[PDB]
Amino acid sequence: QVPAELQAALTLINNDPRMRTNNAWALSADKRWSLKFTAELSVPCSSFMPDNSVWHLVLWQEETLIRIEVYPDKSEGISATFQHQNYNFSDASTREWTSGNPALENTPTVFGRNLWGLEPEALLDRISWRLSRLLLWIDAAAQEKLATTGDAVELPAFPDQSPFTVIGFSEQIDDLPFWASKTGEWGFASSTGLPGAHGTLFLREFLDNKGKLIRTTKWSPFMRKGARTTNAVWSVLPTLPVLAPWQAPRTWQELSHCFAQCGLSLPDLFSDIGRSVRALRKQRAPGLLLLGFPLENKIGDEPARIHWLALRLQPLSQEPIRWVRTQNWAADQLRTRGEAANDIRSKKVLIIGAGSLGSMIAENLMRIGVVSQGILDADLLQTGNLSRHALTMTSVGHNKAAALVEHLNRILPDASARSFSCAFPPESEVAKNSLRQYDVIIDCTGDDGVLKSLAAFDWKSEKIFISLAMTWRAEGLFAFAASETSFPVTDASSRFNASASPEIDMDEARIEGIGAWHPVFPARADDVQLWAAVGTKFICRVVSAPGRIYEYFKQMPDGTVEKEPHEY
Amino acid sequence: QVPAELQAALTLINNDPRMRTNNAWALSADKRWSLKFTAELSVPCSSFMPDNSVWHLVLWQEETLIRIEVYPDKSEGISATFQHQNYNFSDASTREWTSGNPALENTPTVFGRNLWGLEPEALLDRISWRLSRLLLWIDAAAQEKLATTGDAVELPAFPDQSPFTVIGFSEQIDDLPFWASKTGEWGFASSTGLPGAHGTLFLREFLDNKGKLIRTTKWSPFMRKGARTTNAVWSVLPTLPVLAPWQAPRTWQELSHCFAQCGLSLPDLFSDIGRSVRALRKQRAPGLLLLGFPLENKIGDEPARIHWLALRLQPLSQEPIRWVRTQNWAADQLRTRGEAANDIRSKKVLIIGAGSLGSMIAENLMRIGVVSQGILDADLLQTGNLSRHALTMTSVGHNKAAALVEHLNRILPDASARSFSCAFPPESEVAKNSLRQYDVIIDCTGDDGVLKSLAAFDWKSEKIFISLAMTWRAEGLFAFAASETSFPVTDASSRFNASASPEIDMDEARIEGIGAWHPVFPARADDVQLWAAVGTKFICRVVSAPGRIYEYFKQMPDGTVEKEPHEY
Amino acid sequence: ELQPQFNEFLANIRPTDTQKEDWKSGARTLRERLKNFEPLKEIVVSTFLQGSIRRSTAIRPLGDKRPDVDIVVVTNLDHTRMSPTDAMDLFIPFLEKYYPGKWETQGRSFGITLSYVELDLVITAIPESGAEKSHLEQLYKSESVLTVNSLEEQTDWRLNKSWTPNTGWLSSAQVEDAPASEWKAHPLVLPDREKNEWGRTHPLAQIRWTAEKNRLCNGHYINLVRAVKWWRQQNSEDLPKYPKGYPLEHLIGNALDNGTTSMAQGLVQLMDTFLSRWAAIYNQKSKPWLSDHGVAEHDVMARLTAEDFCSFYEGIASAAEIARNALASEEPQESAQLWRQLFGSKFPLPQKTGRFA
Amino acid sequence: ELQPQFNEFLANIRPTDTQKEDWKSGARTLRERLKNFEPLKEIVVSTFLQGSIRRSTAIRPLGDKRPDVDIVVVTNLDHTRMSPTDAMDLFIPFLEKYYPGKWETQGRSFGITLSYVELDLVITAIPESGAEKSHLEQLYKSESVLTVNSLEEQTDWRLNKSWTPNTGWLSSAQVEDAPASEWKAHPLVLPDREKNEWGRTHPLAQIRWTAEKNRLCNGHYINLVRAVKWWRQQNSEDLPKYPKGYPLEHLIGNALDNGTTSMAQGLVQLMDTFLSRWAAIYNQKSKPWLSDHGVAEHDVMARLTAEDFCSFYEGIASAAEIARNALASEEPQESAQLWRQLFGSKFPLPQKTGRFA
Ligand SMILES: Nc1ncnc2c1ncn2[C@@H]1O[C@H](COP(=O)(O)OP(=O)(O)OP(=O)(O)O)[C@@H](O)[C@H]1O
Ligand SMILES: Nc1ncnc2c1ncn2[C@@H]1O[C@H](COP(=O)(O)OP(=O)(O)OP(=O)(O)O)[C@@H](O)[C@H]1O
Ligand SMILES: Nc1ncnc2c1ncn2[C@@H]1O[C@H](COP(=O)(O)OP(=O)(O)O)[C@@H](O)[C@H]1O
Ligand SMILES: Nc1ncnc2c1ncn2[C@@H]1O[C@H](COP(=O)(O)OP(=O)(O)O)[C@@H](O)[C@H]1O
Ligand SMILES: *OP(=O)(O)OC[C@H]1O[C@@H](n2cnc3c(N)ncnc32)[C@H](O)[C@@H]1O
Ligand SMILES: *OP(=O)(O)OC[C@H]1O[C@@H](n2cnc3c(N)ncnc32)[C@H](O)[C@@H]1O
Ligand SMILES: [Mg+2]
Ligand SMILES: [Mg+2]
Ligand SMILES: [Mg+2]
Ligand SMILES: [Mg+2]
Repeated sequence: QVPAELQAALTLINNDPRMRTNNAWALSADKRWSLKFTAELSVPCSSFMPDNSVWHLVLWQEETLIRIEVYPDKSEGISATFQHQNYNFSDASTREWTSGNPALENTPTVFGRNLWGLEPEALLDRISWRLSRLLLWIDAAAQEKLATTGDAVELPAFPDQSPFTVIGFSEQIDDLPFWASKTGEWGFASSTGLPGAHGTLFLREFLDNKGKLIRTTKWSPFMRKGARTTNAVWSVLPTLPVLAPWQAPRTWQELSHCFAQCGLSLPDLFSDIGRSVRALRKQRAPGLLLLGFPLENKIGDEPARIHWLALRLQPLSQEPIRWVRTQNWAADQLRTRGEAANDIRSKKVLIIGAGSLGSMIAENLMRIGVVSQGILDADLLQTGNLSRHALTMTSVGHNKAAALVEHLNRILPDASARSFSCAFPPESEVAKNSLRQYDVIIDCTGDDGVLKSLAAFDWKSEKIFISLAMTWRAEGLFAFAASETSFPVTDASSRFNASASPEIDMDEARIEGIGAWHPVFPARADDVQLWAAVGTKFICRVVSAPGRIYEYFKQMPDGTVEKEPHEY
Repeated sequence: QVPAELQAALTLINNDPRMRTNNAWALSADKRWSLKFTAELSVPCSSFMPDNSVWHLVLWQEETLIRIEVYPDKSEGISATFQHQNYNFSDASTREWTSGNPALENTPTVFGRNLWGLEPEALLDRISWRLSRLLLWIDAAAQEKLATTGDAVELPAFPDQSPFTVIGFSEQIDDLPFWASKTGEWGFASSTGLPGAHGTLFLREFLDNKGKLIRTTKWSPFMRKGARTTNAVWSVLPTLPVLAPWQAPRTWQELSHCFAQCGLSLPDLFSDIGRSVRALRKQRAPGLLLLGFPLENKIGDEPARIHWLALRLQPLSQEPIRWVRTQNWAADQLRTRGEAANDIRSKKVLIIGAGSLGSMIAENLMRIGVVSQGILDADLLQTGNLSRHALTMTSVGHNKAAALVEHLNRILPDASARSFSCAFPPESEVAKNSLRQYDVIIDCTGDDGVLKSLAAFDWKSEKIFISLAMTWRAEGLFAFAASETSFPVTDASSRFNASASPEIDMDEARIEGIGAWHPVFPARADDVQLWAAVGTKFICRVVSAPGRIYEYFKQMPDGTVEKEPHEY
Repeated sequence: ELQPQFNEFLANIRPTDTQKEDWKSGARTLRERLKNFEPLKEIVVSTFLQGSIRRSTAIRPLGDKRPDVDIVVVTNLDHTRMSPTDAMDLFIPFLEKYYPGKWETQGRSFGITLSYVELDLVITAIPESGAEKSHLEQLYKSESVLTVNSLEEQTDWRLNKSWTPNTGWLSSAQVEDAPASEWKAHPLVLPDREKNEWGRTHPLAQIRWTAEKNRLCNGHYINLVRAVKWWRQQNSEDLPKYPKGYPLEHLIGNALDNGTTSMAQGLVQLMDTFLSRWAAIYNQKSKPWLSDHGVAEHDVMARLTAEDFCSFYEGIASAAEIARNALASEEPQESAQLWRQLFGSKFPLPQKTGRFA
Repeated sequence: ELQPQFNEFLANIRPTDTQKEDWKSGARTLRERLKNFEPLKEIVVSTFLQGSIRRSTAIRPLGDKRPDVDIVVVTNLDHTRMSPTDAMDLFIPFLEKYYPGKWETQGRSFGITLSYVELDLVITAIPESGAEKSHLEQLYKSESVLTVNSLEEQTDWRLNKSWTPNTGWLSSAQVEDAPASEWKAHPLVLPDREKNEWGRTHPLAQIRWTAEKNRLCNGHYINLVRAVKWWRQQNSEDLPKYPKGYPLEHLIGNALDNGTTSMAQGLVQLMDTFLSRWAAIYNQKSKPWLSDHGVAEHDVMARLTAEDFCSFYEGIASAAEIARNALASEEPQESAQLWRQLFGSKFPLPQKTGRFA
């Protein structure tokens, strides 16, 4: 029997002035309840959308969530794909509806803020909400006002895109003129697979018709070490290849139609590619096709960057086109979820001590934007240190600095880290000159000899010195910062001694292991991570406003952190 | 010319009643100043140490540090190696002193606390300190009282030990009886190399004379997947093979002498090994020799564990023996630098959500002792997420849970983590039964549907539920905890709404990238790490004292953390 | 007859959801903990929820007062040998272990303080022997007895050991009640106020009768009981201390007639029938005699004084006058105000935070 | 002659180490910043340290007062055309940029406030032209002039452009001073108090003469100057406001004789010679005339009144009596107390924290 909620929904549809329905509810084999209903328009109709449009309301349940979706009718429904909507494709199945469900949840500019409101929880209220949003969406689509000034330019939905394979590239603003004069030209391109990843590739270099380098892409040292295979063909187009109104071409014929609309010819391009492949004996066969076009970030703005789309590579066939997802791995497109200020992201940073605190600080700095880092250490990594450290068992037996540098270079595609295996101060003059090229010097060793050697070293220019250290049992943190040609050691030592810190007791000091004599200082991983985060924030604040700064931090049993500053 | 400081040192040596000197200072080619001087004893002399012992005071400088060391004379100096001293070996060189420098810095029990004091900074004061400590050390060595009750049993110094190769093993207290009845028996053993590490091996299984398994060592899933090669021979000995007083055998003859003192015969063992190798066609040749012995942790206590030493594998030769360092990787010997309480280290923990906060919390928990963990997630990792996450680019394109589980299993040799690729709640009943085997359930998803599904799930027993979430711009943290059969969702939602939290503004919400529509929530890596550490501490405190607990945390611009609790 | 306003009033006088999840989860957790306790593993047979919470006849306490939740633990002890004090003393270690500093013994019961509700548990025993005890225990271990949902939620609930909760995707066979030959003549024994002797109780028949009466009255009996209780709360100054609780519900149930169409009509009929039936008792200055649903040899109004009944009768007469004039009034606002005169202000007149991880 | 107690007193009256590193680092940083500034790149020729700090004749200020550190910036401007005010005004943007809210102009100088010390800088110019200016600039850019170490640390320091700091592993050729024909007859021009005219100064000869006098007196001249300054500080009530500073040091240097063996003998000889030389001037109520080491046409005691000199003479006579009776005394404690009468309480009578990473 038809349940009461569906009867109430039927009454709701019947009552609405701009909606009519005659068919009743029907349960499917997949436990989906569907109802056929017609909708009207209050705005002059367009060619793409008729006035009386037939839709199907479908409700189902997956695990504990109830899905409410309106799908176009296969016979008397809309056939084109608009913005904020999935691809409207009709398949050969018992389904009476298509797959072009409008994305009602998205709120365009035309959608009023008060009209949008919020989504209810009860099924009937949710149904009413969805139906009102559907009416708004259909009138907006009729007006061709779904995308207006100020909205983001979302890419059209592509049919049958593999959810595993990804292609990466790097295009910046300054690269726009270089391609601007090459509209209508085609060439070859090479790619490399990401080591250890699953189904990911990235572009490396661009060639021309006869196979000559025109541009090379800069990557991280981890990515730069790889085999380059030329298996792509690139061609620059005037605009985005999209069919009216926002439909992505599904067959080769539609792509050729869009090419003809732009003013180019796909078969001529294919013939030229074949001829050039015959000419060059080294070239075997391209496997991918790349289409480049200028793209904007908002509607009403002007293009500033080139976007590339990839398809698995004839023009006259009706076969479906295989599409592959592409991502821009440019520096400004990597940390859109939060990044540090430009004042610290443009500095070269040197860190002395690749132990517990230093490794975590370096990892955080690499993840927040600072990419030019150097590490100074001359010790070896052991299994015990991994109790409080940022590396794993695959780095045991290596120099700490080198392993940390490799790990940092494996983080993001714009990393550039260097390692020094010597101990401060270096003996060779060349190493001293290399060290004197950094702007910020950070000390995370906890050793007084390093502090004296820093004061005994000739830096030949003004530098920013930061010293960070923890107390006994990791109950507190000393942070000191200065901006001078030479490091002040007496003032730092006086500030360290003046602060109230716990006394060292040998009872809590456990021996490193059986058959050993020297003890170790007690510290858990969470305390070190806490202090590393606090120190990173301190470094950012110091770089923003340089000067003579000293601060002491103390952790409390309830989980709070208190701060004692010093007035100069 | 002899500088003034050295003349003052000469006067100091001459003035001391228990010290005499006639030779003056001498500068060497390696820029080392040396002086020959004799020392006396106030205690009856022993056979190993004479009363009038000749030493050489040597001073040099490496980079910015001045090294002060006293070395025994090659002709009329001490020849045996005691405790708190390097190996006394005389080489064929122009050096007039040996390499058996006493470790004066170490403080034995005989060394008075007031007498030890502290080390000065001036060269002359440091010289006086070193000489007084040398006198104390020599009289203590004469009395054979260097090691007394309460001191740690430090292993003797081994000549020519490679500083790169390491052998790992796992021996616990409960394994002591099993070897106790096998004193005087020998057999074969197999080892495996650590993947990605440099010069590290670890033992896997133990066999007998005819090649039958007697014991297998349990490791992490990462370590368990490896090739086992039988290339070692083991033999159990009654005591530690050390020569009087604390000298490690350097040649094979000394090792045979120690074996004879124990009551065994090295040549017989070698002949038996050769005969058995001939008998078994599969065996090619052992390459290492392992010696096992009961060992104590403090002098005066009784043995509780078996320690193994390794040497590169004749008994009558005078050739030097090659030694290899060994480490015990038992669970109680891995986190001697700080660990969590036993109440949380014995619990099975399930975490829902392998995103930003969950991965960091899981890593911290694995590093602090909690080894039985399960991860529930069904999403894929992308390049952008690495801005705030615990993994790298080598995990892109994988399921989040599986990659996190692999990373956790690569941390310490006692890890045991499982992964579930389904989404809560699971469909299969077997998965539900597997999930119902955990004690602590942690939610780090930030989704309300998960909270409702948790309340809709039948756990069939009392569980500890923890929910952790961050606020807009990562300015605050909600922590909720309860101990019930079912998860209270209404109370948690009321507590979340009652707390003062920042309002969501779309201005700060940046778009995920070009060609996209949905925005992302702003959060930097350091904030997430801070909140992860705070949440780990909160979890530990909750496990210690279960109950209905809610807390809200807020970060301040100065770098402090404030807490608002709720009274029930 | 101003039905939506009455529905809003009923929604306003019902207990909140936070308390609801609190009592449900607390009952389940207590059951699990009692089952897992080794010293009382064999002793404890069942633990089930009773009272106004189970019968959906409870109102929201004014202020921050915690609602009272009634639970019963059925054991297998022999009351002919053990005193009530010993049986109640057997449970002290369990409370000291699982509920430290939150439990208090008073009268015949134990009281536990939760976050939002207060539990009241009573230790009971089975007075039968042999196969009868086995059948009774099998009934007491059924899903019909071990359900935490109120009568309002489960409109298909029946007192049968072969009954299962009927759940549908949006909205099978309706098993009927068990014959009275299996449960009616078998009560339970419970301690008295002074814990000196064992008396008789039988709550399952009370729940079954409440469900049947609500079914025959088209789901209006419980709401009318709630409304009368709220009216008693509002006019407390002019009303006596007793009756209150179960005796008041028994009086309401006796007064009502099968076939209630709407709330106002039911209220008027209730008050008129109450006035008609007990007029002779009122003019003689006495009290009525009503038999309990479970035990037929007991009087519910046994501790009620005659003067209390007389005062309650006078108050009911005044309320009946007000309701009679309210129902006839055709103006909606005037009728609503007339209803608000008795029920009070709660009678009407015609946010999710952002969490990221 | 109680030498160790005098050494302890000298150690107690010297400036602390924190201040020392402060002034050294500040001078170096200021030099680098001045060099890197584009608007004054060609104008600035040199920046060097002078005063009592360079000559090792400074004492510790009582309280938390910041010591005064004197610096000189030598430029290539022409004083015949530019007024002093313009030259001093050319440096305002640099101070506003690098030292915001920490600089103040007073008299002829600029004062900068650091963490522990206070810098006092004066703008000077070279009055020569041609190859003479080139030679002078080459001398002013040498390591002898651009050193931040005091005279006490560098006992081998000489005024020569071919001089290098001699550093040994524990303890080569000793270059001597330059001939007077190259530096003596070439002074510098500096602003006056009112910044209305340029006067003449020559500090390098002052430093050289101080070094030579200390060398001939076996390293006792500077310590005696410090002791006399401390004595002036202690007996401030019975002493006039002037002389103080460089004029007092000049008087001390004139009074002393070459070949000082010990501190007490030197003090007694100093006071006796001072009394002997200026007795005739004292009884005539006048002041002495002393020529500056650099400029021979200037009088150091030009702003000193006669009454100030008379009062200073009387105080010196009393101190000479005390010192004379102190030196003869053979009892160590009595002699130490006699010395403590003048110098004060500071004359004696016969921790590293744990940091982990
Ligand atoms: N006088 C009585 N006669 C019969 N049964 C009673 C009587 N008093 C109580 N009971 C039974 O004991 C249970 C608990 O009694 P209680 O006094 O707590 O009543 P209640 O209806 O739960 O009260 P309230 O409405 O104040 O929450 C009742 O539900 C009923 O089954
Ligand atoms: N009256 C003067 N005659 C000659 N040179 C002078 C005179 N006053 C000052 N100077 C010079 O100027 C420099 C700075 O003068 P200032 O008054 O600061 O003396 P000072 O010795 O540094 O003082 P203080 O002992 O108080 O620190 C002196 O070192 C000296 O070279
Ligand atoms: N908490 C309870 N649970 C179950 N039944 C109860 C409860 N309290 C009272 N009763 C029942 O209600 C009846 C009235 O009890 P009450 O008025 O207290 O009489 P008495 O004082 O003799 O116990 C009793 O017969 C008893 O069986
Ligand atoms: N800060 C200084 N640096 C260098 N020389 C100075 C300084 N202050 C004063 N002098 C020198 O000391 C002498 C005395 O100066 P002063 O008594 O102020 O005379 P006037 O008031 O005429 O300038 C001057 O000739 C001047 O050259
Ligand atoms: O901060 P964030 O969005 O990265 O955290 C969300 C994480 O939680 C996982 N998640 C969310 N909802 C579920 C369900 N229902 N089941 C399993 N995992 C879930 C996301 O995959 C993400 O890791
Ligand atoms: O907390 P921790 O002991 O691990 O931190 C010490 C780290 O600092 C490095 N260190 C210490 N001293 C020096 C010098 N002089 N030069 C280079 N590195 C130094 C340790 O190696 C360790 O990583
Ligand atoms: Mg009750
Ligand atoms: Mg009660
Ligand atoms: Mg001065
Ligand atoms: Mg001055």
